[PDB]
Amino acid sequence: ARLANKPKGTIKTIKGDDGEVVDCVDIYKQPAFDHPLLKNHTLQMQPSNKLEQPWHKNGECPKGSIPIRRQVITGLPVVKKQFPTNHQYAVIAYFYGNASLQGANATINIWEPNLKNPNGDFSLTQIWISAGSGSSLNTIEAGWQVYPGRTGDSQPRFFIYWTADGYTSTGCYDLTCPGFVQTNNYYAIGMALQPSVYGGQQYELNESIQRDPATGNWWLYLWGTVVGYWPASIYNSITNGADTVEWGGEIYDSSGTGGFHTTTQMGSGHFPTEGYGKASYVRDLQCVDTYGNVISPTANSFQGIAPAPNCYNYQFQQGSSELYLFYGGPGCQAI
Ligand SMILES: *[C@@H]1O[C@H](CO)[C@@H](O[C@@H]2O[C@H](CO)[C@@H](O)[C@H](O)[C@H]2NC(C)=O)[C@H](O)[C@H]1NC(C)=O
Ligand SMILES: *[C@@H]1O[C@H](CO[C@@H]2O[C@@H](C)[C@@H](O)[C@@H](O)[C@@H]2O)[C@@H](O)[C@H](O)[C@H]1NC(C)=O
Repeated sequence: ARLANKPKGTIKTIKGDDGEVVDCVDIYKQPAFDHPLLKNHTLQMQPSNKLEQPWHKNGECPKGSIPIRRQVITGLPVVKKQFPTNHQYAVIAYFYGNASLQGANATINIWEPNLKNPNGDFSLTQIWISAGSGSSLNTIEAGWQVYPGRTGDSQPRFFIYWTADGYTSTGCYDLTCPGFVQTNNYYAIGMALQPSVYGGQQYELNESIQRDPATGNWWLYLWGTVVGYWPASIYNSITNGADTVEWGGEIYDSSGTGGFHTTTQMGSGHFPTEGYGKASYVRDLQCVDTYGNVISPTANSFQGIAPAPNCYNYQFQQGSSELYLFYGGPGCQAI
């Protein structure tokens, strides 16, 4: 494992005790401003405990800068992002009739699923917010991922993603390409999250994505705090709202069994029927309509996507104040 070079505009570099490196980059020289479509530079400074990270022990970024995690170059290939082959899913999808949804929430249970082939596999849980299809598919993505080939280790790490052309030539993870504009001075994207304990303490990643009606910029909130936004100018299909929201798990099987014969885990590595504390969940399954109303779709309003149900699957758990989606599994033992 090697560290990438400092990005331009770095005013200070902070080294964490565990080997993490953070570059405090001038908020006006952050990668987003190198995007050809973001020549309209006007930085929307603001929309019209859980975010504190351990690296703060060794320093803070000065005012006017943002913390950017230093990329780790492992020498291993990072596979192309794919909409819900060696990818497997346990996902639910809410399909609106037109691209007018103004936001969506996801409160995702955090785990450290085990990978059978850690140098090539990944396991994630996220939200997908999208509009359009094929070459005009636009996405807004946030969740946690275990991907040693990309991140350098096996911890679940917060990530963002986007594309404006169905992953053909636009988009990337976190701030590794120009796109997402970060406004938050203390929260670095790409850092580890605390995993839940089987039969014990549960940890959650609350994320809320909201389109600003005045600018069209899509703001990201983590546990109610602003992180930054996906500018409307990098998109086409989703500039006025989204037509689809999906939630759930995904694995990538580098062993080539199509995700049908690997014990790489999704969620907690336990099937949904094990329930709270044992199987991973997604709650706050909510979206926002054009009038600003929060929609909480019922279980029968979603389409399920679970192509290897003997390995990874999902189950709704109803009867509580809100719908829970339990998802994931241990995978299927190799034959
Ligand atoms: C669920 O989504 C709603 C709608 O976006 C969120 O509510 C908004 O929260 C922002 C601040 O984060 C306020 O400016 C808006 O006025 C709120 N709107 C409404 C209708 O309440 C809500 O915070 C999200 N909840 C969770 C748990 O993520
Ligand atoms: C835009 O779409 C709105 C929502 O669509 C309806 O509800 C979703 C959940 C799907 O089941 C979809 O098939 C339904 O049609 C409509 O309420 C609204 O009228 C639409 N707006 C216009 C101008 O057509």
